[PDB]
Amino acid sequence: MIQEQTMLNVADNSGARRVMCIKVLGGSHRRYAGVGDIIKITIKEAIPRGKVKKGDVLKAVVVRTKKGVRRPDGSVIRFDGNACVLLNNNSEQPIGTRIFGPVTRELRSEKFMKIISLAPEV
Amino acid sequence: MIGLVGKKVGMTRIFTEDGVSIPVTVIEVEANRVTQVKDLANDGYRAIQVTTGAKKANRVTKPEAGHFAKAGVEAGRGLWEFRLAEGEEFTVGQSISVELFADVKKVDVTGTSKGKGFAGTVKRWNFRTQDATHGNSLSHRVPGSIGQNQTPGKVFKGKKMAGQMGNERVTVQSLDVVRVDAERNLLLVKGAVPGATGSDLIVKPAVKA
Amino acid sequence: SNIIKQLEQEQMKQDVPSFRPGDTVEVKVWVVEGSKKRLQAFEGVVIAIRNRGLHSAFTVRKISNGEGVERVFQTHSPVVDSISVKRRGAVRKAKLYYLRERTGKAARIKERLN
Amino acid sequence: AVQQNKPTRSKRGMRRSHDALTAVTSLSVDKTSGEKHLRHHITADGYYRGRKVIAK
Amino acid sequence: MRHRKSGRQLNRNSSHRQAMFRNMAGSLVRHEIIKTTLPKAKELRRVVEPLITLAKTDSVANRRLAFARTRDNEIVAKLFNELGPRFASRAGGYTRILKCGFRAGDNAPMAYIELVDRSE
RNA sequence: CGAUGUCGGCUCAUCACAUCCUGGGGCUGAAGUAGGUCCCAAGGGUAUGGCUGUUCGCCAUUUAAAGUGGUACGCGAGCUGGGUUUAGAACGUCGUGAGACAGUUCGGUCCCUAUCUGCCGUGGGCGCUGGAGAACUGAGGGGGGCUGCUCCUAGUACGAGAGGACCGGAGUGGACGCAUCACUGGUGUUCGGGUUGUCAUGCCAAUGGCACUGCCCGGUAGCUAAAUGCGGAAGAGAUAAGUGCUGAAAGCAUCUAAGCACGAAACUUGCCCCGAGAUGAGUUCUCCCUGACCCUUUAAGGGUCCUGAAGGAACGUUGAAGACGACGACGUUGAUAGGCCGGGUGUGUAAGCGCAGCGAUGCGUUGAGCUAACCGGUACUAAUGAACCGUGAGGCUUAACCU
RNA sequence: AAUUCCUUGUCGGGUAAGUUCCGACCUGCACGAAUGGCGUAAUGAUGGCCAGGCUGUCUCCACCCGAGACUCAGUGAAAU
RNA sequence: ACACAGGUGGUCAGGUAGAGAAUACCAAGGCGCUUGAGAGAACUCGGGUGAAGGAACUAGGCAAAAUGGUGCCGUAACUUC
RNA sequence: AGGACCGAACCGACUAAUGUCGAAAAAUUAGCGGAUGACUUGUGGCUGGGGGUGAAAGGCCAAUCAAACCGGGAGAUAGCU
Repeated sequence: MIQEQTMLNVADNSGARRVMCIKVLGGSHRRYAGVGDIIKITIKEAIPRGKVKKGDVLKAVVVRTKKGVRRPDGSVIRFDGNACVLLNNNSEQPIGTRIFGPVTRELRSEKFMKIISLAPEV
Repeated sequence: MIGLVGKKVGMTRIFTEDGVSIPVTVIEVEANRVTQVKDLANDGYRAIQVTTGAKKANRVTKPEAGHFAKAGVEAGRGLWEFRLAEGEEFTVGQSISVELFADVKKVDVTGTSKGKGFAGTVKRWNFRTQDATHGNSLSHRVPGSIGQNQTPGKVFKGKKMAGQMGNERVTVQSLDVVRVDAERNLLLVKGAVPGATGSDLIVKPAVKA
Repeated sequence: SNIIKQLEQEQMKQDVPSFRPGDTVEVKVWVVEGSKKRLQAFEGVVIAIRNRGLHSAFTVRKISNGEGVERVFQTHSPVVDSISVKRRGAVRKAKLYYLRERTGKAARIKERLN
Repeated sequence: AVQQNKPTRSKRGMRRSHDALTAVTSLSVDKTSGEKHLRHHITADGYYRGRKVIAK
Repeated sequence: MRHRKSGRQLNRNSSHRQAMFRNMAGSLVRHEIIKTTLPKAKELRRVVEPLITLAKTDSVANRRLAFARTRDNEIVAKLFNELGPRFASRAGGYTRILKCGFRAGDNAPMAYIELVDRSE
């Protein structure tokens, strides 16, 4: 579970070192994001020869959260660092194509099916 | 349809083989014996009065024991009410057990919650909470304004001030009945059921299909 | 109780191994992708075990590809296929929650070798 | 945060008309001494249920 | 809310809760009866009684577990040899409670706690 | 003007339709998808920010939607004092000056123990006409009514094409609520271990007191959330705006004057808690009691003797009950509490000893010792035997039916 | 500008976005060289702003240790 | 005005940890506040905690929280040096 | 050496809360500054009301200061309560 203003990191290699969450999609006053949620971000730190820079309003999808995903049996999956992966503003189908760090199984639906192609694990 | 009564004996988990962990609830359904059947010609409406459990000798009184005496049934611990659904028929003394609920899929469980006590408005009605260190003084948790200025000149009836939270009677709905076990007399129904580990419950079939 | 406990022992599986905290177990979990009913495993460090019989579970921390996922498993559930210790560690604390705060060399334990 | 018209005497004791007290109404006696003492206490001289337990 | 919590708070901080019961159970053994309030002496029982089960089970070690508790060298010597095989016989409950009236000052309903003893 | 505290930010809301969204319908320059305006409709929902002294305003990004207006331009005997609106000070300016400014900058006490309405609750008296019991009906009065998004129907219908559907089904999310701890967590100055400096018990060892629990890492019961089950109808009645059929009056044309029909989140039902002090105080199955005796203004009478029922209460150990009471459980014709035993769980290798080693300390006995509340047994002590309050067949009038 | 009506003035950096702000254009409503002008590192219990560290101030609070709040008894006001 | 958390100037000034008289605990030497006893709710007051987050709160990082010591290594634009 | 530096006694009073029928006719508990000095303080004198003092607020002169406090003109004057 991650809500606004959070200095999240980014798991693929687009340019994004540390991004920040500002407007959590999908809900009319939804405060909370997670296991497959779509949040809206911008980059605060890039590499020099990245696709992106600091200062571009972008749309992402969470995978890691430091609170963890609830499995249907009662297993919890805690990481030690949040991550979301950058996409297009509207043609989502992500920018970056090599991801560091694993993911969890709860995306798995027809839109993010690249992420099991770029999964390193799970 | 008629409902039935027994205690509530805690919570556990029931594990399906695929890996779902249903957080389950146990309800111990005794013999539920019918004590008096009421009817339209003598009461204007028809229902039944049920009686359950075992109670000692030297506690039930002769105004109580007399209405037990007319059936030939034993000293139960209380007298509840269940309305007949105008089809099903019963007799005085007849026990009706947990295998009644064999073909139900959902039940409406109702009972008395815990007594949370004389609880604050932050706790009771979920008023949102103000500041606590900005220079604020002596209004850290209390509700605030309770009404408009001069022209109402009173308070409306029912404006959500603190009350002794809990212990009324709280009805939960659409509870998936999980398992109907007849031998150990234990009834298993999905979810979170009001009551303590031992209180009184009323479980009845769902009107909301 | 005795009433509800009698329900608890008729799905509780019979022989699990003993792990302490500080061991390096392998816990292979069941997982379903579409039609296939397959096996996936975990190679980490057990750092806490909470005993309540049917309600027991344990926290096994592996350092995966850049970060240390910390995953739990409810011990009597049908999701867990197998339990096998790789190496045993001589810890003193019973629920090591401070091994999220060490990485690399300091997060090694020892061997028990009792 | 003060009164505005004087309460009477008739509104006064009707707050006091629950302020009565209830003394004892039971006062059991001893098995040996037959002395008045409080129910489930001991006597002035020290008995309880036919037992001298003050050790005086 | 107090739902199935144990203990009496007895307005006193938590050092003063146990470390008073340090001394009253340190006084309950010497002359074996006292006079004190009802809601203290109803709480003195549950602390002076685990000094007894230790005292019917004698060793070097559990002598010191009743020295890590009540902290009187004469009481633990009065334990284990004067009390010990005096109540080593039967199952538990080594106290009598017979309530004993009211204070002259402030209606603090005093009670007697005494050991099940003194047939003299 | 012998006081009515003033913009604004919380918190708390509540009312009106001139409706921002949801629902119904008409019309179109309504092909479809989107729209536009006119009505019907107040049941519910009704952004976070950057900025600003903020309502006011802009942009960003959400949203099914971020409606508008009333309540001293709502709310200080509820809070904050940033705004102007005390005196200190300054820039500019106007005036010789003392000094003033819809001209800006800096700093500058917000008090009050609730008598009375009112409100969430909560107990006592006593009434309901003999008394008590336990259980209910239901007059009546609240709650609760939110809303996308994908898929199939069908890439269809309408369209050259791009595009792209209504009523209908399914599942998953958002927001508020209702519980519930079984898991995921937090809490656990009573717990088990570590440990800093110090003090004592004669000293080593071992322990305990003090230091914001001394500072620490974990932690049961419960208390609870972010944790997880449920909640908003489906169905019915009578009506809106409309849509009508068969027809009149006005031989024909007309949704209406007679009359018959659908038709909305609104209006009564449906579901849920309160509820016979519903003084119109009600039904229901019942349990308890049927001695003597003067007076009389013979009044629904007082009086004295003898008794004092079922039961309530009183005191008692107490309770997931609790502010004090109330309400629940039990009261030796005994499991109501504290205990003790079995265990669960927690913290994890007591103490002592033996040996290794110059030692700090390591290994064996030892996954030991210890454990607050929790779970299952046993009377070990403590929940006296009585007295107390309450009663002796229950006013009169009037038929139906019985002597 | 601590000097500014139009005024949130017009550009640029900062922010996703800036009536605050930092460097300037010059047309100062109404600066100005001892009712001192400009720059100035130290210095301030200074004014505005800003990232990091940081934490319950907040999103949305929940347990807990205690002194009163509450019950029983003793003494006992107050404005009004 | 009071047996009042408010002020009054010199002197003596012990042990062990510590730079020190501050602090932490004790010798000696004095005291326990002149209402107690229960209860274990909202509720202020003085606080210990804390899941994911990190100023989104707010007029304002005021308040909480954070850091913190004696040594060696090592440190800038500017500058009156 | 030094109106150096950090910091207790002592000095004071920048922030926050308690209080504001207060423990007190503006202090108390945590934090904030000078702390070898343009400092701080005890006893003892001098300055007296259009007068004093004053690193200047119109601040202060016995809990009261844009003109002290007690007495006396005096029962001032009161187009007004």
